[PDB]
Amino acid sequence: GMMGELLSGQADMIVAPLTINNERAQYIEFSKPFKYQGLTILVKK
Amino acid sequence: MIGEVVYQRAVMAVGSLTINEERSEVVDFSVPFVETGISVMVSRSN
Repeated sequence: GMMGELLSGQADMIVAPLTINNERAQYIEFSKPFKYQGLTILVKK
Repeated sequence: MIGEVVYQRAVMAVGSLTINEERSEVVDFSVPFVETGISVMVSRSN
């Protein structure tokens, strides 16, 4: 996906809603986050 | 804390201090772990 494209050298930088993950951080470096948010659920009321 | 880190007296600093442009230029900050920022507290006036 996007991470593989970045690692393959096709992409030089990524700007997208990419959630910071430890496994991703092992091979990629994340800058200071521009926003903070968690995970919820969506359901019809 | 910032001066202590700059003076190399302490190699690590954790004191619930925020991150700012004037702070990140002199010392390095890792990924933040607690969400915070600038907020305002007001009384309970109705």
